[PDB]
Amino acid sequence: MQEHYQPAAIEPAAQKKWDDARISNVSEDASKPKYYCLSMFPYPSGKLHMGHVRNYTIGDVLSRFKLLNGFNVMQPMGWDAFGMPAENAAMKNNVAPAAWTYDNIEYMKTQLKSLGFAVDWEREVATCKPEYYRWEQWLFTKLFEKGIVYRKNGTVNWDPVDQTVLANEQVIDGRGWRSGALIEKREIPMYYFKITDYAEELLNDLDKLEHWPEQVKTMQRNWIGKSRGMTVRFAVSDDSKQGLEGDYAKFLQVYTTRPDTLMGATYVAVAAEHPLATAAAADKPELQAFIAECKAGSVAEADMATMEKKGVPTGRYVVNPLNGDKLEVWIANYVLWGYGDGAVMAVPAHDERDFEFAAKYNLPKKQVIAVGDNAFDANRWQEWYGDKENGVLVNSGDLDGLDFQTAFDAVAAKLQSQGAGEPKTQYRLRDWGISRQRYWGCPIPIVHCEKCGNVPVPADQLPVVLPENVVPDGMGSPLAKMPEFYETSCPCCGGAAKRETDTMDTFIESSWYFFRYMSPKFSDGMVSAESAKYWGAVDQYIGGIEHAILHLLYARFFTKLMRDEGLVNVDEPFERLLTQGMVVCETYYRENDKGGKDWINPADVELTSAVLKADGLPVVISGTEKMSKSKNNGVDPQELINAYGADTARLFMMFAAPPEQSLEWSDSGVEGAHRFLRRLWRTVYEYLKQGGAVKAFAGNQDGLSKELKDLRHKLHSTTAKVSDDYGRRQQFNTAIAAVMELLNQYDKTDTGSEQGRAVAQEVLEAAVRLLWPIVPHICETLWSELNGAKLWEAGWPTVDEAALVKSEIEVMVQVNGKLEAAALAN
Ligand SMILES: CC(C)C[C@H](N)C(=O)NS(=O)(=O)OC[C@H]1O[C@@H](CCn2nnc(-c3ccccc3)n2)[C@H](O)[C@@H]1O
Ligand SMILES: [Mg+2]
Ligand SMILES: [Zn+2]
Repeated sequence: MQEHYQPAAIEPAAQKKWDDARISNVSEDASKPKYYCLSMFPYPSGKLHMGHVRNYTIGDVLSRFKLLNGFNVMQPMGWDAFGMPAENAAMKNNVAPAAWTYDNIEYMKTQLKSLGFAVDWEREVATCKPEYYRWEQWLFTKLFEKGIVYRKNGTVNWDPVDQTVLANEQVIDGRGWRSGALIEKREIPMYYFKITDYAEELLNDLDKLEHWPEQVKTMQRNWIGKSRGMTVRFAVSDDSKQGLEGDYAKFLQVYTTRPDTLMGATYVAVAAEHPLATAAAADKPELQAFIAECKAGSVAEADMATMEKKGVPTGRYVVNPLNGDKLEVWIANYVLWGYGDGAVMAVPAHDERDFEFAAKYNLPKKQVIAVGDNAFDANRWQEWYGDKENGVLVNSGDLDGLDFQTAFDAVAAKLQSQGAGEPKTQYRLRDWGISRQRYWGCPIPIVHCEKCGNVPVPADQLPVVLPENVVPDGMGSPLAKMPEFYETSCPCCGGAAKRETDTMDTFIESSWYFFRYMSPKFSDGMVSAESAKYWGAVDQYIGGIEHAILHLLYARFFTKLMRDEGLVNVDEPFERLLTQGMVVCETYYRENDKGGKDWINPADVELTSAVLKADGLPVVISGTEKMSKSKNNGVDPQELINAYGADTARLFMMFAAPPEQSLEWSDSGVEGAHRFLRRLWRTVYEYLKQGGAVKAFAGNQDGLSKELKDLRHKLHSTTAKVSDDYGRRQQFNTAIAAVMELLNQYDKTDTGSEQGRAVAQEVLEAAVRLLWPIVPHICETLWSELNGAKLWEAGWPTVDEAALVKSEIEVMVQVNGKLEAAALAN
């Protein structure tokens, strides 16, 4: 055994040892209990980042821990390969997106393997291969004929200079983020998943996820946004019917979740596209300008509640069906056409948004709820204004004194008797638009025929292969300019036809890849019935918080779709969910000629102040934030691996912070991780240099010295703490510190005697197995010097209960014939 720890010597050897043994190449074996640990598969962007290493080390810690506990562990990895990055790099470098993608996949795969992740590489998938995306095309056609996928006109943001569609997030003050040109609102046909048909299922099944963080479930419930409210129809006043036709000339219909406050409505608001807005704006230019600005907006959903709420009066009036109050109709920008009736009522006294809106325009506020003897101030919002649990109605005629639920039913009774309303359930959830005007994506398996219509491609003809011999030029979507691709014959009548040229939302590939891992070479379905029955669902899912809403919802949606098709047997894809924190780093900048700042990468800086590691001039040390190319502060994990080895990288990330907490890059912290790995190496080397390995202590410890009994107690309490940290709390930093405390007590214990050597062997054999999930290379190597058995067959260390019992000293007491501090307690 070499005296000094050298990762480059031992890390490749241990990896070949694991690969030769095929410990991570698992099958559907009915003898061993299964464990499916999955980390969110990455985009092949080019090279691993520090967040990748943290995500996939966490998965490897939990996977190796369950492996040592005798589980049949599947930890698969693949490549979420489609998307815009390969298209931009194609436009920048004059390379095909597929070639750029497959080169990145190969390099990053090398990086993942060099980190020693226990991964079943025989189950690797790449979502840009026809062998993969043919099966989401298949599900597309199957759901298309059922109507779960449907085609409909929708509005997109067209950039006329970049000749491409932009999402709301890419529109800055009505202009494209890169082109700077005014974007145009265009109505084009697109395809949608009818996800609202599954809204109640997706909402209620969240209750089954006892091992999900409550914030993720709460974020999903809010996104679905189920409400049990009331449709209410306000009759249009006789003086306000000019320009209206149909039911819009008769009444204004609204949806409210607070029909108990209907007696407090002081005005109503309609969307810009509402017929009342159109009729009132017919001769009022300010209204036309207000309507035009609302239509031209591109507020993203994450920013919808933070935009300033503005409105204009219409001069039109409607009648409250309960009290007869005549309320003026306003056009408001927060009322969205397509949500409900595109019209709301406003109760400023008990809805905070209505309170600020009314305070802005000096609109009336009528208190109709009371909570105890609290004072109501019309000029200052108080939180109890919106209380639904502990309020009684006031100023509401015969509704006074009622609570929320009894007033709800009474108002429903009054409105239904008049025919002016009825209870109604609504959802904020919109249908899922999957059409993308992009090239590097899964082709939509639809053929357009002027005789047969939009026709799904038959199953025999799938996949619709995306041609990889393409270099996008930025003058529109390439597929739309490739007659060799879209010109085809109709599969129904054989006539002249054209393929769909839009590609799928790349969220689709990541909505079912966890099932494909179960049988990634199955050629007769999305996933084989045998593999799905065995692996069931994912036991542990690890990923970033940025996917807590859309990705998880889409994955749960696809799981229920595939279940209804009879392909899988589970209602939920992910049992346990672990969301790991971001990785932050210091930033460095230099002031600019033009009054700006030039951000410098940390690796090109040396501390002392701070100066460049190649030049000699000083730079400015700035704030710490998430590693990104924005402020040029991304630390390359490859340089960390090259400088210290994979175990140091894995150890630092697990020790620096709990997995959910933000991890700050620390040069001294990395050195501390490497120094501990050297200490662990020296501890084993020095132990073996003083007499070699012996049989580890086991059995009755009566007769052991007090010092060695205390070391066994610390040992088996460390094992219990570490097991509870890996399995239950999932806090790996405290598990490392516990092993460090065990090594500290070992260092202070004399283990020179025959029984001392036996206890020392027991300590080190457990310590290397307790740390094997975190730093497997050095633990695999150190274990082989201590014991001949295979580490993974020796299994996770067991807790000796007898090592935790303390020896009593039952003594008798007598005063005047019928430890001295214990008798003082007596
Ligand atoms: C399941 C699907 C939807 C996952 C999807 N393919 C994805 O997010 N793929 S991904 O590759 O973006 O991330 C995969 C997982 O790794 C963690 C950290 C990733 N990361 N850290 N830093 C960086 C980075 C920073 C600057 C520039 C470039 C990269 N990216 C994420 O939270 C995910 O859980
Ligand atoms: Mg359960
Ligand atoms: Zn046809």
